[PDB]
Amino acid sequence: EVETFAFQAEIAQLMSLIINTFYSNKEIFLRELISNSSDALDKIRYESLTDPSKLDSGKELHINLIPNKQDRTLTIVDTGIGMTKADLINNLGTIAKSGTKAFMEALQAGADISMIGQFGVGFYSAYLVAEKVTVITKHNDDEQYAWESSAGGSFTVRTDTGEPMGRGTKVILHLKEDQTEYLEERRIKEIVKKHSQFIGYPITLFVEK
Ligand SMILES: CO[C@H]1CCCN(C(=O)c2n[nH]c3cc(O)c(C(=O)N(C)c4ccc(N5CCOCC5)cc4)cc23)C1
Repeated sequence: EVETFAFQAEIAQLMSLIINTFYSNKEIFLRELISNSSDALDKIRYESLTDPSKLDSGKELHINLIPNKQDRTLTIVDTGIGMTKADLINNLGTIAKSGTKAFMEALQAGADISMIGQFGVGFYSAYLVAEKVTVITKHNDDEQYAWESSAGGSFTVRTDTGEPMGRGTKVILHLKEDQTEYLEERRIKEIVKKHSQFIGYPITLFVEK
C-alpha cells in the first residue's frame, strides 16, 4: 500500500537548510511551483503535436491556485504531462542530485535562496512555507499516485484512491501556522503579478466563498 523512501542525501541536506535558515523572502516558493507547472504544460503541449491522443485525458492546459483557510492549505493544480511512479521515486531525484550539490555550494559562496530555480530544485522552496507537501499526479502511461513529505529525510509514494484527475499534478501545501498570508487573495495576486506575469497558460485564482 504505502511505501516509505529515504531522500537522496543531498536533497535531505537541502531540505534541512531550507527549513532551518532564517529567510524572510518566502514568496519565491509560488513562482517556483507555477514555473514547474508551466514546464509540465509545455511537455504535454509539445508531445500532443505528434500524438493528439495524449490530450484524450484532457484538452485544457491551465494552472489553478486554490487557497483554503479552513484547512490551512494552498493547492496548485495543473493539467500538464504528470509524473510516473519512476519519476516520483527515482528519476526526478537522480537528476536533482547535481543541481542540489551545486546550489548548496553556491549558498556557501554567498548566493541567495531565491536563486534555487536556476539549479532545477525550485520545488524544495515549498518547505519555506509548508510543514507538509502532498503531491497527487497522473501521467497517461501510469496510475494516479500520491507523494508526500513532511521532510525529516523521508517521503512516501502510494497509489491514489481519491478523486481522479484525468492528467496532471496537484501540489498541496500544508502551511506553517505563521505562513497564512499565502491564503490571502490580494497576497497571491501580488506574488503572481510580480514573478509569474509571463507564463504562457491561464493562471486562475479560486476565490473562497
Ligand atoms: C513529489 O513531486 C515533486 C517531485 C520533485 C519535483 N516536483 C516538482 O518540481 C514540481 N513542482 N510542481 C510541479 C508541477 C508539475 O506539474 C510537475 C510535473 O508533473 N512534472 C512532470 C514536472 C517534473 C519536473 C519539473 N522540473 C521543473 C524544473 O526543475 C526540474 C524539474 C517540472 C515538472 C512537477 C512539479 C514534483
